[PDB]
Amino acid sequence: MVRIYTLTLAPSLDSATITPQIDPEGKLRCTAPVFEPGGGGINVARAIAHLGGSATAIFPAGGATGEHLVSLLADENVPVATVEAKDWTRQNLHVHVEASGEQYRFVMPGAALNEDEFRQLEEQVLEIESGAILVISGSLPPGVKLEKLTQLISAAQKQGIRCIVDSSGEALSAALAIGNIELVKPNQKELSALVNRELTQPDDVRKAAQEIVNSGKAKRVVVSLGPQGALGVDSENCIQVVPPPVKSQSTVGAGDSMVGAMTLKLAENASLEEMVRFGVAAGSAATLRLCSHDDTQKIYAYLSR
Amino acid sequence: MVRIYTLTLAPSLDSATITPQIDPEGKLRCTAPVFEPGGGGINVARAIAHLGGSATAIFPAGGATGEHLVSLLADENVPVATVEAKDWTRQNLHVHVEASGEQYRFVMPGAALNEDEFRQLEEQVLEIESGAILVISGSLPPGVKLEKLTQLISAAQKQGIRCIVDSSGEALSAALAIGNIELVKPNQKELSALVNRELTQPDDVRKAAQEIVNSGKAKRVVVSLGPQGALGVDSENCIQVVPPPVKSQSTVGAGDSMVGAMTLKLAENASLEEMVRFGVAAGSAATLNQRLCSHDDTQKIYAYLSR
Amino acid sequence: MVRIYTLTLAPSLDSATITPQIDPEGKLRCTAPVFEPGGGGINVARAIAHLGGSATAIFPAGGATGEHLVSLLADENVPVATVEAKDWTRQNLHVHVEASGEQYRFVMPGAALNEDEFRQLEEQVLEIESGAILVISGSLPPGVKLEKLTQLISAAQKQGIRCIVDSSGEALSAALAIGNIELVKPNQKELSALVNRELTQPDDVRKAAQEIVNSGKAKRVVVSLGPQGALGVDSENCIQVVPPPVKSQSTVGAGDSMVGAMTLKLAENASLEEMVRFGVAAGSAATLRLCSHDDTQKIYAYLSR
Amino acid sequence: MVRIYTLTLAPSLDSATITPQIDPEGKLRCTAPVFEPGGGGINVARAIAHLGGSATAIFPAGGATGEHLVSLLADENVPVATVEAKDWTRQNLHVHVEASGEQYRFVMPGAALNEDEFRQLEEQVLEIESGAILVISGSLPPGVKLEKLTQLISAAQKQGIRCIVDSSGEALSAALAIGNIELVKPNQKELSALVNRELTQPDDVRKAAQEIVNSGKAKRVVVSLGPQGALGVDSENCIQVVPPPVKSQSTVGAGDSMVGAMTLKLAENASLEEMVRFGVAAGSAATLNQRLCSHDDTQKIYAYLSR
Ligand SMILES: Nc1ncnc2c1ncn2[C@@H]1O[C@H](COP(=O)(O)OP(=O)(O)OP(=O)(O)O)[C@@H](O)[C@H]1O
Ligand SMILES: Nc1ncnc2c1ncn2[C@@H]1O[C@H](COP(=O)(O)OP(=O)(O)OP(=O)(O)O)[C@@H](O)[C@H]1O
Ligand SMILES: Nc1ncnc2c1ncn2[C@@H]1O[C@H](COP(=O)(O)OP(=O)(O)OP(=O)(O)O)[C@@H](O)[C@H]1O
Ligand SMILES: Nc1ncnc2c1ncn2[C@@H]1O[C@H](COP(=O)(O)OP(=O)(O)OP(=O)(O)O)[C@@H](O)[C@H]1O
Ligand SMILES: [Mg+2]
Ligand SMILES: [Mg+2]
Ligand SMILES: [Mg+2]
Ligand SMILES: [Mg+2]
Ligand SMILES: [Mg+2]
Ligand SMILES: [Mg+2]
Ligand SMILES: [Mg+2]
Ligand SMILES: [Mg+2]
Repeated sequence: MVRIYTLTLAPSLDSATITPQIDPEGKLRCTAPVFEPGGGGINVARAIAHLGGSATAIFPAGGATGEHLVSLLADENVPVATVEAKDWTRQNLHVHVEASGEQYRFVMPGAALNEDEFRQLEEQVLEIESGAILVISGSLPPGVKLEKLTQLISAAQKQGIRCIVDSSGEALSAALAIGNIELVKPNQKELSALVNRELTQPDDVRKAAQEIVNSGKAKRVVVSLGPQGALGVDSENCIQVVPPPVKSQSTVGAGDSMVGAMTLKLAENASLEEMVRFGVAAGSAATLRLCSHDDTQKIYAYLSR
Repeated sequence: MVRIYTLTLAPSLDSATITPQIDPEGKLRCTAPVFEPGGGGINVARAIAHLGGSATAIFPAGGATGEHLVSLLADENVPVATVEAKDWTRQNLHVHVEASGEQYRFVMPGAALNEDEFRQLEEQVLEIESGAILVISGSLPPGVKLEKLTQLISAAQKQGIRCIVDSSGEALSAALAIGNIELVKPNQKELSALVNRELTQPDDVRKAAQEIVNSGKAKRVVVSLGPQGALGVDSENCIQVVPPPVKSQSTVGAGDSMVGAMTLKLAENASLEEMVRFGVAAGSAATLNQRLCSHDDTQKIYAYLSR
Repeated sequence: MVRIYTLTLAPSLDSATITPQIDPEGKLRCTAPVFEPGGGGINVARAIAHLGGSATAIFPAGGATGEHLVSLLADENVPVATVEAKDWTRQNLHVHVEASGEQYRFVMPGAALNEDEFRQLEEQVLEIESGAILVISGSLPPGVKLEKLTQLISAAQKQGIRCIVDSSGEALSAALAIGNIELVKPNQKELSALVNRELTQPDDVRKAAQEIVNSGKAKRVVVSLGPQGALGVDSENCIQVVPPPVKSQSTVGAGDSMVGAMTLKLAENASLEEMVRFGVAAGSAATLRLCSHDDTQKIYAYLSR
Repeated sequence: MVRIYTLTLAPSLDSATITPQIDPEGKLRCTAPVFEPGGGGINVARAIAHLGGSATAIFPAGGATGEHLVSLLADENVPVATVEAKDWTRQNLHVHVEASGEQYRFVMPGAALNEDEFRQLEEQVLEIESGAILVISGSLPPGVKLEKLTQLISAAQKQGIRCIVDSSGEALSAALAIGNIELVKPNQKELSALVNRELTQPDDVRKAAQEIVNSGKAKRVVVSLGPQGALGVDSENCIQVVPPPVKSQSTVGAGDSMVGAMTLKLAENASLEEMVRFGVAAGSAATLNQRLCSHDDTQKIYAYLSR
């Protein structure tokens, strides 16, 4: 198996707090927050650790929040490589409401990155050995032009770095601009936005995914379909894998868990079918903070029936 | 093709209205109601009509609301057979909230049936010829014992009427009490209650469905799974059908549409696979717009599922 | 004291039901409804009965719902005079949500009235003896043109019937069109709509109310101000009465209770001050289905300190 | 006019953001935060500035967030006196929901203060000269004993600093423990808890307020009543002031504005009536827009109340 790294341009120190009620106008008294590592590539790395593998998380860190984010990851035994940033690591807020048992997630943009920090992030990435896998996951923070994302991925690819991309909107297009991307995991929304047309017909998602493979923009496209699972596309195969008929308790961390699972499968040179199954297994395991090894194992064995 | 009848012991004259915002305390000013046919078996009969089929809807009807329910179905070319009830046909409320674009459905019990009005309904049911299909769908209204429902199904079965059941709670249990139902469509919640245990493992739903078949309660169990489609089970077969990757705009009224589709397939003696696929096609067709499934959407999805 | 009658052009059989949760999309299973008399003039009459007086409620009734509405009022010992209508008496739905303890009120328009029923309603009103008081309260149902409301009030007034009006929007203007109205109780919204300008300045409400008295459109204008009470205006006096600093548990039935109280005071030829105080007392008592005699008494004694 | 100082043991760097809709489960995408000064005594000092007065805000500040809180107040010409804390200044979240136009405020505890950082804050407080006014407003942060707050008020009083208190829970009780507070502004909830009983009768709030005065805990009790205005109580007087019949757009941050107004009146030795009227004027001025009271709106309302 090859080495795995992730990149999170917009990391977060996520604070989880509780309040009895949610209602407008008044003050909602919240408990003192419990902190946790936030960000796409970061969660992908944590999911990989849950699933037994190892992934180095690359990201910018600033202020005492950044230091706290780095310290959480140390406690969870996830390797990191950071560049210090001027703007302090931002905080997303997850609020649990007692009276309903429900969660609310307020996701702000990440901290800003100036030209210089991005170049430091690029230097760190180009340190990755050839053949190794890099998962670029999450949104694009303020201060980064889309052309700079494209240049990073080209640069990485020019020296044998295998690139996996999970992102949104123009950031996704910027990633696929150069092409030869190893793996992309848009959900439905991200797919419709990337292709710029509504996906209203039964075969629309498949045709759109197949187009991306055929145009060479990506070697593999896995479209995640929430409860319906995921549809995966090669130059060779096309496959849909549906999760077990089991009730979902939350949505949090499904995408990143799936991406981590599929990354571990890609690194192991598994078949397209193995990869999507393991991805759906981990994605759905997370819906039962992320995916556990035993839950993923159970679901993967069932799909592998 | 055999004849198809549906039974709705608790029909409804539902009102669809629009209000700008939803919030407690204040008066929520609602637009003039737009009336629509309500009830399980009624909507199964409406879906069958849309799918180019035909089914006679048997239901009680009382008062000006009863008359408007009947007249609504007349305008839809849905054949009916009604019994006049003393208590007025009830009205559930469907509220569209402009601000969020959301819909709320407030579902109240059906009007009461006295024992005479029930007797007339069973009499209409027992006029159905042997070999024809009867779909019993929806909740049980006040004034009817559970035993009355079981006795009705036993009597109909005794004269060769093939029964399809869609219900919940204690009513679903009692429909399955004497067994030999042709087809039941529980969702995940209804299957769990029916079998009286948690379905949390990957293979539980399938096993729960098979258990109902092996016990003789039903020849066919199709567990509907919302966006995950459906898991259909036979004495010989088991198939899951997943709908196409198209997002849904609503959930009303997907269960009834599916049941309408599968009843039609049953009337055609189609294989289990075709029944379930056509079920998912119609159900998912109904989710495509915020009343039921249409012929063309269903055909489109079914052809995709059959490819 | 003179005799009191009310008129409700848009009556309602209100059904109150309970559900554990309120949420979009799914089916909200509601208990079998508990029915209660709905409509402005109807509630005004019930409030008058609670406060010891007697008021005859005039309204159209149709279908089994109308019959049920009539039967509820019989049980509460409120006199009625009905005309039978073709369109069945409509049902507004009040939903109590267990998980929050909150109420939601869905108010549809009343049943339609054709030309003929309205004339029957007019005939019933013109049967009222001269000098007696008629409270016209509530919204205008489908099938009634605003000119017909105006004609009814003129007709009533032409033969000594004392008219009190509580309504909304154009219906309110239609009422004041003829002028010499005994008493109007707009709230803030209704006042701003009646006068057609935003009431943004401190003295705006008073000036607007005073204008109506001075123009002769109404002998008395009481603007209700929710928790701030009510501001009442004569040709002579101008007075604001504020409720006791007591927490409010619900809003339901505040306006109608206030109007009933003030009607009883008007019938007793009380001063403007007595009238508004008793109105605020009953209005606020209701916020603690309507106003109780003891609660109103308590608050009225406090205001009368 | 004497000098005015405020104390905020739990200041905040609050972020105001906008999201289209609010609902559980999904990610609620929020716009880039817009930062604003948070904290009781800070906002009292900001309101005083708006009202054309001057007050020095004493508070702890840590990290880049602390620096931005300080810089925000600099841009507002609010004099400050800060103590550097180790733990970073916290951030509450204010969320504007476009769909409904509503605002949600998620209010978390202030950053911790160690005993040394508290010592420095008291040292800054005790540099205030006799006869000057100190407003202690807001919650108590972690790491501070209730006794530390009481000792601070006793020490300040001992050297002639006139103290105004706005707080809640156990902190408010302890501020009133040694008595002789110049002015406390509880709302209805805070008054009820403070006196530890239900205020349900018409005359209860007034009696509760008078009880606090007669006990010596405070010379002036002004109970704020939301839209009903305020009930101010003295050893000699009692006055309720109701705001004008103008609807409010927000409730943020009406309490602090009122306190700022009344502090200014106290510094002018105005009668109780003028203090309360000016209090309601500023408080209600702040409710006129969705940050605090403005000079012109306050003047307008006060002139109306004084007519
Ligand atoms: N409601 C659900 N029930 C069962 N499995 C689910 C459910 N939602 C997501 N999953 C599993 O997680 C995988 C990824 O989730 P999803 O399709 O929603 O991608 P995503 O939207 O990018 O996730 P995220 O919103 O966290 O970034 C799915 O393929 C599926 O296997
Ligand atoms: N969110 C969805 N996305 C795609 N298809 C759906 C969705 N929800 C329902 N369907 C289709 O409709 C069929 C029946 O719906 P469902 O599984 O929710 O049964 P149900 O709960 O009895 O419906 P109902 O609440 O109307 O009685 C499903 O099998 C599926 O084919
Ligand atoms: N929140 C409250 N707290 C104390 N008293 C209240 C409150 N709301 C209403 N009242 C009392 O009830 C009286 C009438 O209520 P209001 O001003 O809201 O008129 P309204 O809006 O026409 O009532 P409704 O919405 O029921 O038709 C007020 O003058 C006041 O005395
Ligand atoms: N809804 C309103 N309408 C008119 N004026 C208001 C309203 N709410 C508050 N005010 C004004 O602001 C003053 C203080 O507000 P309030 O009574 O709610 O105290 P508070 O609860 O401590 O405020 P805060 O929650 O900001 O600490 C009130 O006395 C009143 O003058
Ligand atoms: Mg408040
Ligand atoms: Mg999603
Ligand atoms: Mg994702
Ligand atoms: Mg169903
Ligand atoms: Mg359902
Ligand atoms: Mg109102
Ligand atoms: Mg009213
Ligand atoms: Mg306060």
